[PDB]
Amino acid sequence: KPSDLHLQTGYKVERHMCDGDIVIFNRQPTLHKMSMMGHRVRILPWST
Amino acid sequence: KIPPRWLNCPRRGQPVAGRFLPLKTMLGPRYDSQVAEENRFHPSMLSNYLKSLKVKMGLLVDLTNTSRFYDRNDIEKEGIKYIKLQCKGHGECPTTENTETFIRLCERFPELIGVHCTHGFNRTGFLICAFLVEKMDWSIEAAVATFAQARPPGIYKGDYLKELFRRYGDIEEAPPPPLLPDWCFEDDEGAIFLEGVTVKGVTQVTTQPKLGEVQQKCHQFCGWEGSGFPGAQPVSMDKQNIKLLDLKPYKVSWKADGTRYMMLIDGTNEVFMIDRDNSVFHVSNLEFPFRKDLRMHLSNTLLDGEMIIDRVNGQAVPRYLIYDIIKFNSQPVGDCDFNVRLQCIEREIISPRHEKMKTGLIDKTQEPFSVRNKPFFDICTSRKLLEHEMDGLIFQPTGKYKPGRCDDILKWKPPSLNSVDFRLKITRMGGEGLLPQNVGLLYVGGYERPFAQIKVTKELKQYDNKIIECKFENNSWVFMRQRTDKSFPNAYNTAMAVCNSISNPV
Amino acid sequence: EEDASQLIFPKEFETAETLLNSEVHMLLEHRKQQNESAEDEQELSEVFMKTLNYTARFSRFKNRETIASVRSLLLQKKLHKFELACLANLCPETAEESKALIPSLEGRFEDEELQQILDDIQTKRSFQ
Amino acid sequence: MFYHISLEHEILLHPRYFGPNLLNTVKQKLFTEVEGTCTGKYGFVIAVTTIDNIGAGVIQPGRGFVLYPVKYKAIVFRPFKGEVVDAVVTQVNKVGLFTEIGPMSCFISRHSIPSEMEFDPNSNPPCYKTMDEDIVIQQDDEIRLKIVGTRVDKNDIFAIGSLMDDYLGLV
Ligand SMILES: *O[C@H]1[C@@H](O)[C@H](n2cnc3c(=O)[nH]c(N)nc32)O[C@@H]1COP(=O)(O)OP(=O)(O)OP(=O)(O)O
Repeated sequence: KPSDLHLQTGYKVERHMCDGDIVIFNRQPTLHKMSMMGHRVRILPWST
Repeated sequence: KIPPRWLNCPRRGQPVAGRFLPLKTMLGPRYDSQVAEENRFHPSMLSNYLKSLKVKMGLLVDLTNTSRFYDRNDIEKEGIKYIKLQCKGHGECPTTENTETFIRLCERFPELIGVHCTHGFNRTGFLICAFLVEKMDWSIEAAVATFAQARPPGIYKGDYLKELFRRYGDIEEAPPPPLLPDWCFEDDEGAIFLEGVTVKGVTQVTTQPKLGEVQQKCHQFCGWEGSGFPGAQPVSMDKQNIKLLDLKPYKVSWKADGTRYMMLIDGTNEVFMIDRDNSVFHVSNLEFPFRKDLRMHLSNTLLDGEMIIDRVNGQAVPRYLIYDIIKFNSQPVGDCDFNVRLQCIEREIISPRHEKMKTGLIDKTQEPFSVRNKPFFDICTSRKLLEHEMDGLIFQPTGKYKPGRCDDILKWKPPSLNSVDFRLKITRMGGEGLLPQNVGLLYVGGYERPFAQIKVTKELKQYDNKIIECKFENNSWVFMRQRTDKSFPNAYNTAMAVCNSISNPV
Repeated sequence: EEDASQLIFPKEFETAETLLNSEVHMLLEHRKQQNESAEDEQELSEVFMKTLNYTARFSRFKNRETIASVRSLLLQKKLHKFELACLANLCPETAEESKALIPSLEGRFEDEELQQILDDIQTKRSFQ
Repeated sequence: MFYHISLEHEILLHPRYFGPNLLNTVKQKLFTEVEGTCTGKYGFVIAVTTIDNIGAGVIQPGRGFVLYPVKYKAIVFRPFKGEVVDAVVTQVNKVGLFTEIGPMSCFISRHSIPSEMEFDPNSNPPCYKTMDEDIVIQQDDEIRLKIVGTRVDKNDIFAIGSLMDDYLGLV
């Protein structure tokens, strides 16, 4: 119901990630520390 | 098929066997547009009566098979377990399975156990008596008699008693259903006449034969199809609206803050007042002589207006301002022009009484209150009215009289004093932000969260989880008086309507 | 496991320093006066009110100088804090009663010295 | 016995409640949380005398609130087994005796009350009295009871008094 959809300071909202969010990107043989690095999210249409 | 009722019953009975508290169903504040001080029973009032007596209520058993009455969270937030026990419908009694479920539940949770159905008599009493006979080894006679004496009427369905005695005693010894309150088997078709003053010759009409007749005649005179008060209802004003007020040569009058009352003049001593709550009051010594025959008296006449309190220093004098007339001697004057009806008031009501007021045949110091008419003016002079005491302006179109809501009767009344009804649960913060920081939360109708907050004071803790009249001023809700028998707030829609008025006033 | 008749206290109540009823009354009334000032602070606990009025009813030393004198006269005596406080609070009048209400005083002091101390108590008791 | 001790308690302050004055918020928090409480090991926490030391604020990893270990002088009380204590009588019952020691309810059963002090409901206040009518223990009296022992419980150390030994009863 729309009644319990208010927001006051203190609530958490698990929102879908948008542009500018930080993610960890890695491949499998993490032989060194550059095989697992942080990127910024950009939302592009296709599924890759 | 056939009806139940809710308004006149007691909120609770006496505890049974020191364990069970029989109750009628609490209602949510979602219904506060339908009920008020006298007939509002609300979960906070229950938990609060218990807190004031330092009593915990353990488990509350709901037998109504519905969730439209109140919010179970209002009970569960106080540490009281809530159980909705579905019972057999179709008017039948709780089955042996229902009784076993009730017994299994209640043998778990000194603290009371609240049991309620829509009314708190038949299902509640049946289950309580079954528990007494099985769990507490009572005799069924003792259980039935004790519930009848604790809950004031008690069980009143004959088949209920017959089944109780069949299960736990001798069915041939089952008592007949008790004679019900003759006075309560009656709301099938306010007690104070004027607030703050005591008025002679005015006594409320509760006599069942004549009450319905007076209400019926008012209905038929107004052409009112629905049930309830048939008088015209002015509405809020706030928009680009004063030009609408000068569209159908509306007349203006100052609005004194008074009590709406239609007056039906049906005969010699038949003078009656009807308020917005359809309550009827008989007035004795008010005389309305026929204009043509000063000896004869008026019949089939309906008026409309307010009862106002005038102050002649040292004492308050009641006054009845007649600001419209609906019917006169069965002539539909209400269908005529508003000026025609104003002249009808002046010439056919005030003047015939005022002739005998100078003859000594009518003594104004004998009559219950002063009867006058409300002056009306054009809007050109309303502007001067903005340049006895008025809390605003009324704005009346010149068309024919219309019952019910009139979108075209505009109320323009200085506000700056807009209270709201508010359930005050004081909560001291403990948890995430554990601070002293104990703030009083105000609640409204059909709205689960608090509607606002109020600053806690020494005085305010007195009425906690109670109902507490709170004016709005200085960007804060300010307590003014406790609504000592209303249970919790006004509906959220009503509260939002009030706030819409305060922020966009007229 | 614990026993106040033989000073059998838990290890937590080893550094426990006792207080007199008049001391508690004075300090809690000072706290109440602090609560009277320094606004935007709510009322204290029900425990606070109950303890304050309870020790106000049973107060025996009406002066803080009396408190200091009793504390100085008893602190120089070879007593435990518990025995000292219990003697200064119950205030017996016969040495037999002193040994009966507190059975841990058996042989700590001579009964004539104990009666002298009890007479000093009755001398320093602020009467009403 | 009324005790003046030092106690250690940890306060959780969230960043919304820092304010310009941070330590006064902690002092109000401590006066709020522990005043009027009761613990099984330290008894009735009557009041906090003087907040002595404020520890270093350890920011919990992942959590937002800071944690303050606080040492404070405090006035407390603890009932003890065998301690003779003055009390106020609140109710005289045919089963026992409801008395009060500060905020503590003390229940003295009649079975541990000597045969001289019989119960009487026929008096306008139901009371404890002898056949000599000399020792009259009724409501709102000043009596003494030797604590048999106390039911140490969650936020409760309600005690059981004794009248069996000598010099016990009305003052
Ligand atoms: O989930 C609710 C609700 O969706 C449904 N319900 C109730 N009234 C209506 C209605 O008028 N129209 C529709 N489409 N659906 C409705 O009933 C569900 C709950 O049933 P209840 O048991 O609460 O019905 P209840 O016992 O309250 O009726 P009553 O005994 O008060 O008369």
